[PDB]
This record gives sequence, structure tokens and C-alpha cells, in this order.
Amino acid sequence: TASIAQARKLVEQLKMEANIDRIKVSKAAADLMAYCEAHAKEDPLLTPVPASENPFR
Amino acid sequence: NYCPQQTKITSAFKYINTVISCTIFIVGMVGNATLLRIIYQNKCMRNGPNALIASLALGDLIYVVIDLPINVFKLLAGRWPFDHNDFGVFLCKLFPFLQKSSVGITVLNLCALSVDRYRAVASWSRVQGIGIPLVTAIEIVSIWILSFILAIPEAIGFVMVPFEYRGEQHKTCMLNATSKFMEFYQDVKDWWLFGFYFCMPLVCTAIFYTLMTCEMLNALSEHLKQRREVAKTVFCLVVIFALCWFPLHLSRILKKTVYNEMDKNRCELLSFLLLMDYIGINLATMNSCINPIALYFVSKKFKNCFQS
Amino acid sequence: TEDQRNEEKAQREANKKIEKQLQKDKQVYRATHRLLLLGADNSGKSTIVKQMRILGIFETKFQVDKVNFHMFDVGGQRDERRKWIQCFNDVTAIIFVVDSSDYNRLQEALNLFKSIWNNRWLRTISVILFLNKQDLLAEKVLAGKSKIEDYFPEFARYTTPEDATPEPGEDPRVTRAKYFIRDEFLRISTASGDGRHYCYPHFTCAVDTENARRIFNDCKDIILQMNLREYNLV
Amino acid sequence: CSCSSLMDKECVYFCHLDIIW
Amino acid sequence: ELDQLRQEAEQLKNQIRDARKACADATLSQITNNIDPVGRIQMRTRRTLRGHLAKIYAMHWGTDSRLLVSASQDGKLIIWDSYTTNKVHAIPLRSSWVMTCAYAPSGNYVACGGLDNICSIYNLKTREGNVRVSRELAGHTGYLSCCRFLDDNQIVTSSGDTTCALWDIETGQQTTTFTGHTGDVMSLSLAPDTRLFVSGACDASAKLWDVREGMCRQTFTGHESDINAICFFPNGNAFATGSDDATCRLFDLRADQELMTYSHDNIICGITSVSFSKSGRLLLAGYDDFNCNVWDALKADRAGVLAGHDNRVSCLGVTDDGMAVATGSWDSFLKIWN
Amino acid sequence: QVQLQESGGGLVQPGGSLRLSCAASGFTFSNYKMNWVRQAPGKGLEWVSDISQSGASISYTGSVKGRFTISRDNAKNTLYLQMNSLKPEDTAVYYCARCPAPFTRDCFDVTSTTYAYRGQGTQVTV
Repeated sequence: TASIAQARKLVEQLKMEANIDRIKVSKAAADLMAYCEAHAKEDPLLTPVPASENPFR
Repeated sequence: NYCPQQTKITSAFKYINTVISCTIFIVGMVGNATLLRIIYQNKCMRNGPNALIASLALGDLIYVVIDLPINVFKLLAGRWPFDHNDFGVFLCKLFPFLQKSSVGITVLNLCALSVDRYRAVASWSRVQGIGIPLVTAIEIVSIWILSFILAIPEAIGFVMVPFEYRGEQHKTCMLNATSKFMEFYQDVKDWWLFGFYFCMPLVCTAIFYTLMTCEMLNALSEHLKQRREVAKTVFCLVVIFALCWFPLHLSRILKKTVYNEMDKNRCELLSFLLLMDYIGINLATMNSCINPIALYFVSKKFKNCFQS
Repeated sequence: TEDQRNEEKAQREANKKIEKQLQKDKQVYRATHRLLLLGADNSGKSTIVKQMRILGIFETKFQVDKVNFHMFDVGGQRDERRKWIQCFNDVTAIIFVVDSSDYNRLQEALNLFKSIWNNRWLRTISVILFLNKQDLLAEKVLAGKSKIEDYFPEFARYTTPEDATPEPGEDPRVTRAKYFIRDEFLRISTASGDGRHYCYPHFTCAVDTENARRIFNDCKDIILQMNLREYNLV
Repeated sequence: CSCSSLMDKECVYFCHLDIIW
Repeated sequence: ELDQLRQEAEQLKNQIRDARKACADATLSQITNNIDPVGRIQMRTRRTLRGHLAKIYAMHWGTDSRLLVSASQDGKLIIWDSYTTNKVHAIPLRSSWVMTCAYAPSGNYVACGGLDNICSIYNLKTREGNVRVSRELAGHTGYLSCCRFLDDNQIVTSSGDTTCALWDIETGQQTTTFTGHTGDVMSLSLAPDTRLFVSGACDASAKLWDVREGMCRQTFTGHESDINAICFFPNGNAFATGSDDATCRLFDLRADQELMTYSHDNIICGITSVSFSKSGRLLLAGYDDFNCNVWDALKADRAGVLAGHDNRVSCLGVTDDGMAVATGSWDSFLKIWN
Repeated sequence: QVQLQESGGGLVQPGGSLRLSCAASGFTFSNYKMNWVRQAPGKGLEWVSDISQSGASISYTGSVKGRFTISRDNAKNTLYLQMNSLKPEDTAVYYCARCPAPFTRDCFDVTSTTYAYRGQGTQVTV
């Protein structure tokens, strides 16, 4: 009984996973480029910051 | 007074000693330099024992750098270097000081290493903590400073001495005394250079090493062989050191005691007192080549390092 | 800013106060020896635990000749142990217990030993081995009706040891068996291992009390061997 | 090499071609 | 009955494979190549903090980007001031086996776990002038591996007994329990919108979990061996995973696929802990060969290596302002890079 | 994903001969140490035989020391166990296990109640 219930739950989870509306990878890659180009300027570790701003030197 | 036959050094002995020194110089250079390179090159290798090994290595290296060239020059030629210039004055003021400093360094480092190995073998602890403890650095720096301070009497002791022999006049440099302290230094030198550099090191490295061997030598079957091997290796070093350093002190004490001024055949004795002296210096460099040689036949971990 | 200055001074005082207690705790951490007590169900671990105790995670702390010992056993976990096994890499030496009689579940024990002796975080730790239940071994072998060759076919041609320490109340069969098993465990420990850790076997029974001095001797041997490898002295 | 006599020219000569020690 | 269940499970697997295939349009490598190269971002070391005995297992930066906290195997928790390189609060531990620690998002609570299958919470802001243990939570059947807050009253715990749970401090019980991994779970990270999160487990799969409903939303495959590092992208629509096979990978929740793999050839030891950056351009990982790496996200190249650790590295973390990163290895030291 | 499926099993007359082959897909086959696991009715799991990474070191168990031959196939990504001169004492469910960590010389937990790298297995009757 327990094994049958566990198998039913697992296959139900598999069915829910299969029936998922997914957006193509191209839009996701475009979104990643959008976030990178939007926030590149505010990242101190991305580009060498002026030595007068780093609180660790 | 004058001597019917005047003393000399034979050419064959000069060639033999020169070739022996030439053979020994490069080995003394290379082994010690190779040992020194690995300790500071490798990041993970540095700990307590490497500090003492490196200090002993550096002292030995300074000794080999100093002793051989000027002695071989005095064997080949007969003039002190730059005798007619002030540079020779500076050389005969500086070289003995640095030589005595190096010898003090090597002997004291041997004693310290023997003292530390016993604490390594017979203490309920796991010696660890890659880096350098305070005590080890303090010991090393104190050893070096005391060694350098224990050679000033040799430093300011040597002057050019006028003299005329057989008609000709030459320029020798020797420990001419001008003060009461230097007079006492001249009066008791051979016994001091014998005692402090022979007696105390043998006593220390024998007492501490027999104390270590008592616990080390006395599952079990597979380890008894290793304990025997290490005991034999550590006891070989004391015998090697004693037999290699004895003849120089023997020649000095024989010259200081037996030689008589009123004797007529004393020149012959002086002859016998010359050659042996040179031999001693050769044997001295034997202690600047054997300690690095031991590690290649002992650890089997330094074997790969030496190969690399 | 004077308030700020004295605040910074007080913060430095706090740092010093922390450092003092840290040193006082370091002085005590390094003078204790901690061991693992791995075993199986058919073996007997509780008997040894009581023997060295009469003198999720359960602990036994004892002391011999003014040396302190801490000992850990893990019973609250699940079956798999591939992940919490790596919490033990500074342990001075592991302890392993195997039942010498129940011959069906012998091979399994051997397998575990191999995994202890061949790893990444466990390749620098020594092992103390205890073959327990000697009386059952002697009784079962002497009574017959149990062939060793049924489970280990390479026992019939086994040669008796060249040397041994047999008690006067022993017969050739019991010594033969109890040395075949010990060499069976010892063969794995000598195939691999580049002279960094060793194995130290003993024989023990339920009615035994001197199982704490063996620990002292083993630990001293381990520490001495580990010390002589740092000072380059073989 | 050092002997406290400078008139004993034999000792001086020995001091001349002896090692520095 | 079991045969029919297996047959329909295989049919569902085929359907899910078809659904994954249909969503595939083009590779990320070709479409990311048009971007200008990031360039060398070689970094250096800064203030180094000392005073630990055994190895380290966890570290969490904080929110204001000025404090931090670290846990060690002598039962020692220590809270460090990064700016002035000092100590403020050092606390002992009841059980000498501690595996994961964490810092509260409010900068007021410190959470510790370990092998006792119990979680302890420490209130830094005390009314009696000392750190004291106020709450501990129990109910698991195995070793803990993470405890990360949502607020001052919610925490999500992951245990080696194949379960995670959401707790409430006031009641000290389990409101909801997430089950269904069939293995051991190691590391979890929340989301910037504080609505969903993920669980990485030894079953060679990752999962997405939601807090309110409770049921798992989706599952991800791709890695072979045990997974032991996970984090979240700043946007909340991506996550990068690191496992024992010495291969890091990236997943996008919307596409429900695997996008890019960061591999190499002279790497044979697996990852242990990873983190992301501010702009989403730097991705930091710690490995077993005593060296740590900093990769770039959009492209598939590595430019920048952190070295200086003797033993294996365990903890790594970026700040909430991008100012620096912290790293700790199995040699009782913590190094801060900028 | 990771998959391992076995092939073989059936009724065997005494003193018979068979071969059991487990195929795998989802990982690089030339970096993993694998073995075999047995379960007879009324008892727990047990170990039988194992191969190393390059097909060089082999090992078995004493109960079957002169009747079994195990061999891998890296080209075809399969594992085989060949059974000859069987015995009535063997009638069990057979599993094709897998050791977790690549590039290593040991593996724990090959025999466990739940492992998640273990195939479904077959059942043989003698």
C-alpha cells in the first residue's frame, strides 16, 4: 500500500513536471544579457574600481 | 741562533693537497647549495626542523667559502694577498674573524639539533603547525649573534710584522699582541680552540643521543629494524666528526707543547709539524659535506627532493 | 571623535579578551586523544566500552597514567556513512572490532576495513584491530561440524605460523584458525600504503580487563612514528 | 700562528708559511 | 500493478523528454559569442583573520557587508569585524560536531547546526549582556546540512534524512515538510523575491520548492555524482550548480533546461561551494586542489584564479554590495579578496 | 539522467550455466568502479565480485571462488557476470551496483536499503 502510494505520488509529480509551459532558451539568454548590461556599471569587482573608493585598501 | 738545515714543504705534498682540496671544494659548494635551495623554494616544506637544517647549512657554506681559497694560495705562493697594499691589511684583519664565526655557528647548530631531536622522540605531543615557533627563531638568531660576537679577539689581533731572515726581508701577518687582554688570548688559545670546539659538542651530542636511543630502541618486530637503523645512523655522525676534526687540534697542541726553542734539530720537528696541519684543514671540510650526504641515505623523502 | 576613539580602544580590549580565552582553550584541545569505534551489530562493542568505562552520538572519556582519552561511537545515523565519515581526519587512530566466530558475515567486515584503509581523508590514520569472541571460536571449531573451507577455500593448505605465543591450554586447530583469520585481515594492510600508517592487532575475549594498556602502547607507537617523520630521521 | 718571540726567526719563518688559524 | 506503474512512468519520461526537446531552439555558445570579452579580472588578497584551531565548515557574510561569522570543529563560533580585523562575539558550542552555520538577514540572529540532529539559534541582541541560546529545534532523523532564514520567525532546514522543513520559532515545530528526494540533500539557497527556493541532493538531481503550497514545483537532472553546491542568480530566474564530477552547470527556471557547462581537462577534483556576484558577471567556486576559481557567466571562459590556501577549501561568499569576497579552507584561516 | 538495466534470469536446472549483463547509460563508463550484489530470500544483501577501473584488478568472495567469472566492456558500456556449475543454495535477486565517486579506489554503501545508483535487478531460481 505504501509503495503503491509512493509510486503514484512520484508519477503524479512527473506528470506535473511534464505539463509545464516553458519559454524558449533564446528569451532567457536575452534576459541574462539584459541584466548584465543593466548592472555591469554598478559592480565593483567586475571592473577595477578607483583606489580611493575601496574600503579594503 | 741559526739552523743547519732550513725547513721546507715538498712539491709532491703541495700537488696532492691542492688536488684533494680542488676535489672537495665543488662537492662542498654543490651539496650545501642544493640543500639550501629546496628549503626556501618549496612553500609546504617549511617548519621547525628545516630552520635548524638551513642554519647549519648556511654556516657550513660560509666556512667552505672562506677557508679553502686563502689556504691554497698560501700553500702555492708564499706571500699574503695584497701584502704591499692596505687591502692585505684589511684581509688579515677580517678573514680569521669570519672563519671563527662560521665554525661557532656550525658547532652550536649541531648541538641545538641534537637537543631538539630528543624532545621530538620522547614527548607526548604531535609536533606540527607549519611555520616557525618563537623559540626556534629566537634560538637561531641568538646562535648567530653569539657566534659573531665570539670572534672579535681574532678580529683585532693580526698585524704586519717586520723581520729579516737569511738576509731578505718579507711581510708576514700574525697575532702580535699589544694589550693585556690580547696577551691572555695569545697565552691560552690552543686549549680553548680545542676544548670549546671538541669537548662540549661531543659531550652534548653523545649524552642527548644515548638518552634518545634508550627510549627509541628499547607491530614491535616491524619497527625494531627502523629503530636500529636510525640509532646506528645517528651514532655514526659523532664518530665521523671526532675522527675528522682531531688531527688539526693534535698538531696545534703538539706544536704548542713539545717544540723547544733551545733545540738544534727542532727544525726537523717543525717540518713534521707543518704537513699535518694542512691535512687537518682538508679533513675539516669533511664535516661540510657529510651532513648533507646523510639525508639522501636516511629519509627516502629527501631522495625525491634531491632528484627533482 | 574622542568617543569614537575610546570606543575603538574598548573594541581592541574586547579582541584581547577573546584571544586570551582562545589560548586557554587551545592549551587543552591539543592534549586530548579522540578515537572512532567503528563496528557492526554481531560484534561486541558495548563490552569494550564498559571495560574502558569502569576505569545520536555517544561518548566515553577515560584516563590512563595521567593521559586523557575521548572516544566516539555513532548510532543515531542512518545506514549510509559516506558523508559524515569525513568529520574524522584529525583522529589519532580508529578502532575496529570484528567477531571471530560468525563466519557468514566475515567477508562484509573485511570490505569495510578496505574502505577505511584506502581513501583521501582517511589515508593518514592508524587502525587498532580487535578480533573478539575467542571462546566461541575455540568451542565452535573444536566441536567440529563447521568447515572453514566452506567459506574460505584457501584454508586447508594454510601453514601454521613459524612463530606464535600459544597458551599451554591450546591445540593446533584453534591456533591455526585464529592465526589464519588474523593474517587474512593483515594482508590488506601491507599491499598498499607507503609507510604512513600501520595496523596493530590483538586477540580479546568477553572476560578481559587489560584492554586499556594496549591503547596506551599503540598510541605511543603512532605518535613516535609520526614525530620521527618530521625531523628527517627515518 | 703566533709565538711570543720575534728573535727566534725559525718560529717566525714557520709562522710565515703556515695556515691561518 | 507495479509493472503497469513502471510502464506509465516510462511513458511519462518519454513525454517529458519530448517536451524538453521541443523547447530547444539554439545553443547558448553561438549566441553569446557576439559579446565583447570580459577580460582579465585577476584579484589579490587583503586583511587575513587568525585565531582558529581546526578546520572550517561554513561562513555567511551578512547584509550591511561589514560583519561576518564562522564556525569551527572545536565547537567555536566567532563573529568577525571585517573592516578593522577584530573580534566581537565568540561563543562555545554544546556539540563539538558542527557542519553548517548562517547569518540572519536582519543582522540579529546566528544559526548553527551539526551532527546532533538539532538546530540552535543565538540572539546577538541580548537583554542581559551575554550571548545565550534561546531556541533549539529538533525532529529530524539525521545530520543537518543547512539552515537559512527567511525572516526573524521562519527558517528552512535540510537534513541528511532526505527531508527539508519550514519552522516557526514561537511554536518550535514543523509547519510544512518537503519530502521526495530518495537520497541525501546538502545545500539550499533562497530567492531574491523570497517566494521559492531550491534543494540539491545526492540523488543526482535538484528540485524547486515553494513555501506556501509546499509541493515541489519541478525537478532537474544532468549531473552524475553527488551535488554539493548551489546558489541563486540576482534575478531569480537562474541557478548554477556544482557537483562531485568536477563539472559546474547552469539552469534557467523558465526554459526548464540546462544552458551552459563550465568544464576543463586538468580538473579531476570536485566542487564544494559556489556563489554568484552583483552584476551577474562573476561566478565564484571552490575546489579541492587548494585553489579557487572565478568564472564569467554569459561566456564560457575563465579569467581569474585565487590561490593561497594550504588544505581543502570549504566556504565562499560574495557581499551584498559587491565590495569583496570571503573564503575559508581547512587550515583555520579566512582570506578576504577584493 | 542515470540508468542501469539488467538482462538475464530464469529457471535453472542444477549444474547449469548462465550469463547476467547489466547495461548503463548516462555517465562516462571509463571512470567508475562497479560490482555485483545479491539478495536471497529471508536474508539481507550480500557482495559477490568486483572489477576495477581499467579491468585489471578483480576480486571475488570465498563462497564462489571457482565458479564465477566477471568482466566489463567499456566499448559497449556493459558489465557481465558468467555463472557456471551452479548450486541449489543460490536462488536470489541480483543487482548491478555502482560506486559513487569517480577516480577513486574505494566505495561505501554499495549494499544498502536505499542507495539510488542501483539497478532494478533480476531474479534467478535454481
